[PDB]
Amino acid sequence: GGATGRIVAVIGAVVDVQFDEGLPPILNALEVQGRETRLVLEVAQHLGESTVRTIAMDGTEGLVRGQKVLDSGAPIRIPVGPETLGRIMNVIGEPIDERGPIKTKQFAAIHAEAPEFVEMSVEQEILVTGIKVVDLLAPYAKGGKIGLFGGAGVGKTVLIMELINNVAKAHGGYSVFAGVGERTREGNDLYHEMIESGVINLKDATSKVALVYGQMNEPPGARARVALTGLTVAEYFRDQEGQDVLLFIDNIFRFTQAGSEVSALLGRIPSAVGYQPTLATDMGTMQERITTTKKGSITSVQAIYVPADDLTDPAPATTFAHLDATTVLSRAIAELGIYPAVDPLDSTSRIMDPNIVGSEHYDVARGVQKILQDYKSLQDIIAILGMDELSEEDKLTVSRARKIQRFLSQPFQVAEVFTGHLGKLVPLKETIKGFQQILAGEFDHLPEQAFYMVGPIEEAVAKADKLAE
Amino acid sequence: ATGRIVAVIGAVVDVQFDEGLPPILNALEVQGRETRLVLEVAQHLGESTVRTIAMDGTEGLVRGQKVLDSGAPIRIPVGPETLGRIMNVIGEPIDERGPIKTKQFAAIHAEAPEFVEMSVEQEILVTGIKVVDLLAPYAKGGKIGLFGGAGVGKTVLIMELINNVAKAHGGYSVFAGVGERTREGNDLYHEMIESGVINLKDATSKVALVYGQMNEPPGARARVALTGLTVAEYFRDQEGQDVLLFIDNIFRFTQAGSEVSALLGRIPSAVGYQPTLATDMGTMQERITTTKKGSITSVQAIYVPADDLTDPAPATTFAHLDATTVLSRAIAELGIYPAVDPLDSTSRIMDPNIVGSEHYDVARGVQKILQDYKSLQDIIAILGMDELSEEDKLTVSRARKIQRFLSQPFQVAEVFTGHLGKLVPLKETIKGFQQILAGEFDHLPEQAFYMVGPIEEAVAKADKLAE
Amino acid sequence: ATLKDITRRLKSIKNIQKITKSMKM
Amino acid sequence: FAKLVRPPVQIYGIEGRYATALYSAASKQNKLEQVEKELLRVGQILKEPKMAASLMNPYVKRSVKVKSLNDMTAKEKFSPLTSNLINLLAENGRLNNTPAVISAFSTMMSVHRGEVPCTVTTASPLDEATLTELKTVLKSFLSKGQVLKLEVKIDPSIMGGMIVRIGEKYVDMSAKTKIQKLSRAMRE
Amino acid sequence: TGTAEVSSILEERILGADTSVDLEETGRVLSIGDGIARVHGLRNVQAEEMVEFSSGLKGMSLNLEPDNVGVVVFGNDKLIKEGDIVKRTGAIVDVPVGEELLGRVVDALGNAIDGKGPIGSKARRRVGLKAPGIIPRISVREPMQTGIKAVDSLVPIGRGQRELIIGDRQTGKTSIAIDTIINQKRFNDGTDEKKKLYCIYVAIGQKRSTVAQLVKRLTDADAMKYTIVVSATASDAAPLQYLAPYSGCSMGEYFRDNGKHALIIYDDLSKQAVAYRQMSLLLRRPPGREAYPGDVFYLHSRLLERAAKMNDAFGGGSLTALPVIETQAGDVSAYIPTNVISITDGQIFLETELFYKGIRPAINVGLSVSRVGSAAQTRAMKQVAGTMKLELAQYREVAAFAQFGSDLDAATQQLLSRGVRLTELLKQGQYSPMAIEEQVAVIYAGVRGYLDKLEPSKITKFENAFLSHVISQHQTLLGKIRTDGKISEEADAKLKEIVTNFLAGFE
Amino acid sequence: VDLEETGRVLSIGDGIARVHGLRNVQAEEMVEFSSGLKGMSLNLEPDNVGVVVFGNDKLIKEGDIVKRTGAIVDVPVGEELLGRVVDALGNAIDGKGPIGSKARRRVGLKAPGIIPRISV
Ligand SMILES: Nc1ncnc2c1ncn2[C@@H]1O[C@H](COP(=O)(O)OP(=O)(O)O)[C@@H](O)[C@H]1O
Ligand SMILES: Nc1ncnc2c1ncn2[C@@H]1O[C@H](COP(=O)(O)OP(=O)(O)O)[C@@H](O)[C@H]1O
Ligand SMILES: [Mg+2]
Repeated sequence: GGATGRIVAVIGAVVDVQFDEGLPPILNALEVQGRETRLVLEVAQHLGESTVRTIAMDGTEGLVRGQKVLDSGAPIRIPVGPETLGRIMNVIGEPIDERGPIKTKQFAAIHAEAPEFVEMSVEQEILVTGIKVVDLLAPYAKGGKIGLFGGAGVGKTVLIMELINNVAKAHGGYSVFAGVGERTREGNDLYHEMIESGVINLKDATSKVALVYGQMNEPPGARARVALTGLTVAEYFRDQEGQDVLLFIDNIFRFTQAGSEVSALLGRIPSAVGYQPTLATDMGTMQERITTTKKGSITSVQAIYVPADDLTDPAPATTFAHLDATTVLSRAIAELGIYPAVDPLDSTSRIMDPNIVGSEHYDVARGVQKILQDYKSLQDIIAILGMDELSEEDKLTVSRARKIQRFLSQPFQVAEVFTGHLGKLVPLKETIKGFQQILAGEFDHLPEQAFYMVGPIEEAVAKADKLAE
Repeated sequence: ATGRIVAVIGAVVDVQFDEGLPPILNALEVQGRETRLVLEVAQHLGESTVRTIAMDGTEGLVRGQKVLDSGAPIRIPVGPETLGRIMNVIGEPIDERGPIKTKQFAAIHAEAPEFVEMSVEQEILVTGIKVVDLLAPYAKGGKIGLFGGAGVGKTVLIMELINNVAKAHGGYSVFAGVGERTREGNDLYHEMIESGVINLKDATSKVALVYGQMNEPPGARARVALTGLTVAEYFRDQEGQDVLLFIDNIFRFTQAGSEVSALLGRIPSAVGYQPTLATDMGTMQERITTTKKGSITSVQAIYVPADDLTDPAPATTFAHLDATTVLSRAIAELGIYPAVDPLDSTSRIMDPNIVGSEHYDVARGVQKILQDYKSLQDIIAILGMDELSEEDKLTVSRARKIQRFLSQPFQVAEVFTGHLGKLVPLKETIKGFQQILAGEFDHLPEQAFYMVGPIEEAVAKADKLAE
Repeated sequence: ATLKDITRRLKSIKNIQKITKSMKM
Repeated sequence: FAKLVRPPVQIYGIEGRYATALYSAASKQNKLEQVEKELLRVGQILKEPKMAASLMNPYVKRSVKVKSLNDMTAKEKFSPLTSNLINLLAENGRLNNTPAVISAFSTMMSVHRGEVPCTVTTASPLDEATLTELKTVLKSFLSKGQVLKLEVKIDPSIMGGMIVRIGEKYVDMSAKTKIQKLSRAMRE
Repeated sequence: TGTAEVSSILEERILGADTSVDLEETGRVLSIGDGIARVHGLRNVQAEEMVEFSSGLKGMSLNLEPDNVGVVVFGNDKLIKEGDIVKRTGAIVDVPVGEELLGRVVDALGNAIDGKGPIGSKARRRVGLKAPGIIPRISVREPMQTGIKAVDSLVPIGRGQRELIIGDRQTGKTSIAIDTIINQKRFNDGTDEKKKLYCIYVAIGQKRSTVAQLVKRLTDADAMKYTIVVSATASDAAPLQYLAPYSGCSMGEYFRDNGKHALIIYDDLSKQAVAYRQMSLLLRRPPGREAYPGDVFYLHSRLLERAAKMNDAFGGGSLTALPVIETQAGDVSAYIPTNVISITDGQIFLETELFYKGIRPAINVGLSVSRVGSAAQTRAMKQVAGTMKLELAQYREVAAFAQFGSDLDAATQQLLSRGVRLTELLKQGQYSPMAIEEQVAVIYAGVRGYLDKLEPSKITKFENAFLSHVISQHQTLLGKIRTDGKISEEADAKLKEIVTNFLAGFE
Repeated sequence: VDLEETGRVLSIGDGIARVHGLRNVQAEEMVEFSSGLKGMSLNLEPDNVGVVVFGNDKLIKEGDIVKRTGAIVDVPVGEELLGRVVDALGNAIDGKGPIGSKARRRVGLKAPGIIPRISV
């Protein structure tokens, strides 16, 4: 099986290897020797005289024309078990936390089919994360593809820190982080914060998050397939562990960037805006592998970059097509000053139905969305003449909607250094009561800054008493 | 000759001829099919290889499959035996009433008329509609275009154009539906049958139909205008007649040519179109010009994309256009059927050197008095001086009477509404609008002009209303 | 300019035009 | 596919592809020098002005080209390797490329003999004792079991001389490049 | 530079004449790309023809470029290797159709995916047949009822036509499809063969868990007698998502050739265009605009113009196509929305500011129009919806003047008030389609104007209480409306009486 | 016959006739097709000459014999073209008889230098 071949042409990832004795099928792993490290190749197309066109994951500074590769029968196999929890591995399967090897028994192959239609689960139960704008305007699903979009500087990483904290500590099962082209210091702060919070235990096997981290400066074969490594680890924690597992993939747009870079170099015609033609198919495979099945329950929060706040880029549009409950993280509401600058007027939910969550929660959510959507056209009425001629009731609903929009902001516990405020936790019933109490007309007299950075409605009462007297 | 299919991509199949070879723009009968599979040769690359746009569903074609070569570019059945008949761009009848038993065939992919086969006289083509022949009149050899839609009376105006030109002049017509929807084409066929333009009973019909449907490949849709133009060129060049090519859509013609040139591997042009856009529109839109013998005239329904005028398909279209009569719903909800807007219909022939000083004087008076009525209608709607002057009330009464008078009862609407359809010649439109603008009929109510043909019948309608 | 910028600008001025007709009436 | 027999020098391009196919076939059936001498005879044939004028011209109707080359093969009784080779080059129409595939397969067979294409520039017309001792030390210098085929060229521009390229290895004691090395040394 | 000129087939060609692989029925796999094999051989294959790969796979073959057959793989490309043996099947790909496909979720080659047993099909229809012409079809003669009041009043569907649901992502647009399906339960419960119905939901490139949610919603609304669900999800291959709408449309073509009526809902047909662009750009077909190649309009037209009512000689069968298009931030001027809007016979347009403004379902009209949408109505709904459409046409001009409507005159104030009452009548809860009789009653009440005095937030509560009152007490009046097909002066007088009395006893 | 001064159309496609041989041709030269047509030999390549035609491609087959004229692209010229509709190549298309031109002005010479010019 271990058939040897010859590197004959080298451009980045895109490396042509000539086999004449044993030809590996597509999506495989070739071990290039001659390097002081190992080099791995993801085999793709076979062009002739048998030629695999592989994508090379480490930097190809120094590959000789005519080198010897070894061929194994692996799509790519990684160490996977309960041993790989407190340890950071990268896409080839190897630890980059400098703690020796990973001593496991069984491995796992990175490439598999999305399971079957008959194994798709059907239950939908609400997940409450403690965030206000999540809990009433786009609630999450235990067993659903949660996605949070945003540009650059809108607050996706601080939001994913708050979800990791506030959910991975409120979880008896396991966790899997996947840093897919995330910058190295933010993942380093993640690893040190995980150690100091205790979800990673460096002394024994009492950890419950498994970290797979491919840096943002790796060749595109190592920056596309590292998301699939996170999928494989979290599938094993869902397939035959028998455990509720959650996977945090930050930031699946490096996946599509990596695919567009190799498709520039592989010899495929550029599609629409400049990405690969196989965008929807490749991301359909790697987003339909990650879903809850009848064997186990897996919930996937995905931090998903959009380029310069352009939601009509085809890769965020197809990513919208794959989710269950998205959350837009705009920038304009942070130019206002609300953090994270969350758009719920562009956010979705499969979970938000009057039988699933309730009628009270649904009606206060649609009331908040109705009064914030009306505030836009009413604000454009304001923008020419001012607050003079609207009406009694029109100025009243403008001030009420502005008060709600200031009440959507919530101090994160992980972001007590950006604003200085300590940060609070808000249950679901308190969010329902607070927004129903602002819509009910109780707080028409308090100023807009009394509701700005608060938790419950009692915190808004206390801040109004502090500002007044 | 006998060649062989060697590769197949849809409407792009290429034939390898080993012997005598058809020139560019020619026809090929692919054999072995249950139907005919006609192909159009162009590109000789080698081993006599010709890239033929393939005109139907090319499922079932095998490598090395024998192709008979017929010579001629495309032969269609033309004649007076084609009227009331629906055909498609092969020349094949698709109304299922037997073949088109005619004597003379004719080749589509013909050329333009020569410079000596031209008419240097811009004769005003008179339809017979008052608003058309007074505010945007037609031209023998015109390339005119109507801007309609769904709710407006486009089909009624089309059948009224056919009947008025067949009665007044001696001309028959052809309707090329380019990218014609099969539902809409079937409804237009039943509409012509129940109106009487097409007669399935005897030889008195007035239009020949060429329907190139959307379900056909774009090779078989960029030839629909060419096929209907070939039938109308038979009427031009062997009777010397006053013919009307009604093309229902120039944008689907341009889109079909764009998709042909996209399938043939050509680097596309600007906004998404083909390089050959102006050249293809030149070939067709200059075959529809007048000659010394006949007067083919296109009326063509035109679609502008993104409500844009600077798009290249309307750029070339308006480079060839002459009248651009607008149809709309605003004056249709004012009761006038159909709302041919004149204020947005800028005809090129409206010029006193061409149509005459009396005609142009009356047309300027009508257009100016309706523009002034639109301004004073805005002012009387906001109520600033509330009836501004006696001159304001006078021009409001005059132009309200004129807007009621622009209506005409149509003969195609006679079968279900008792308002009998009148033909109004040019001289009577001139006399009627001149006597309305001259203040002669100021003492009549405005209702006495709604749906009346000439002006003396508006007098008689005012008399019969005074009861 | 870009395309979304001119879309934003046209949205803003269409709204200002409708509101200014409202103030006129 | 079938196991394509590896040629010693990968000549690339179209003509190298035809030549690797022909080499793998002739090494399966083990008649390599026979096919080489037959391709040399073909390359002698197709430089005749009548045959090459008939072949390079289009509108001689490719079937007639295939018939003419099959009749020329059946007249001079080629082996069944180069017969199907000339028929394949005629069917694909790359009879323009047949002296280049003859050159490429001749190169592959000359490496199969073991020759090394040695280049030497003495930069002056050298004598026979120098050439004898140079061929002696160079034949000792190259490898075991391989035979050299050397060529010498001259030019008065490069002073001194004795550049020797043997099998991609390029030893260079030319006086001009010695002054160039001292030139990079002196400018600093 | 040739594609088939490689040293393997050249070497086996000139070392000796093979005549052994037979080169016509079989064929060896040459360069296999990301999803497309370019196989050598298959001299007797035809175009668009389904071959099988020796792994056990299938794959349909297009481009043939004089030495090579462009077979696109119907599956994962991990297990197809260079040199494998292909085999012809002998026919262009068929879809197993029949009345045994009903209530079972299948997959685009016609094979069962929900695991509840195989399909008991008796005949296989050739996929991608030509559409019926002009004379065999006739126009919309039956009213296709969505159950959505906004659609069935303003933009009604006709049994016999195609109506393109268009909007942004998560703006109704599939809820209208599920309401269109669940509405046909009451017409599939009883008699009248020319009323009973077969829905076909062709999901193209969705998530597979949302197809599971769709089929659970249809099962617990008992919507599996009418329905077939054809599913080609995002995990499936590009050509299997390409071939999904033609498979369901062939099933519907079976249903309309045999007398019966059918509709089809192409959910994410833009994703079918995306899959065709993927497979064509990997076939190196020349890209047209936005990288979509030339025949994309020809693709969607050959798909969508198979829907028409048939004349009484050819049964009475009709098809109703409902394609679904996601637009990218209202960009109706893109490639695929302009193509399919030029194809389809109506559009149901959903601009999303109405959705977040709080009028759900999100059909925000004015751009939305049905080109035959007056003759495709019952005469009750024709009368009430005609007057209601004219009232809303007078309303929608003056809404920017209604934000300052307090200090204007009274004629406007009355018109804008009536429009507000009608516009909040048109909203409707999700997954609860109304029958024609009760929506005729409700929109009748709004048109006759027994609502102009009520508060705006009390219109929907009146609507629900009026449905409860009319269903509970006056069954015979809805029987009059659904059996006569119209209001004929006695339903009019009785509705005057009952709406005056219920407005007298509401609060 | 002779590939020096005549040549054969290898592949006339969209607007280009790639003609074989034609060795004595020179760049930008009016070379005439035996379909009665004209063209101008643009880009010379070692295998073929790219002549762009001066009419439709419908009149030109493959292997139609192409013949050099011997001079660069010209147009007939003079005061004998006054009063008259001509084609772009110089043929009178007004139908009232042929032209009486004696001179022959080249279609593509350069503009004058800055010295023979004088200002308006
Ligand atoms: N709850 C919050 N309070 C204050 N600032 C916040 C909050 N959430 C996010 N931010 C801001 O977001 C920024 C971090 O952005 P980051 O999430 O790294 O970018 P991206 O969203 O592209 O990942 C910081 O400047 C921080 O001030
Ligand atoms: N009352 C309602 N009426 C109409 N649509 C609704 C209603 N409530 C929710 N919806 C939305 O309809 C959507 C149907 O899905 P769809 O828009 O096709 O998803 P996608 O975003 O992939 O297009 C759901 O996402 C849901 O949010
Ligand atoms: Mg959807």
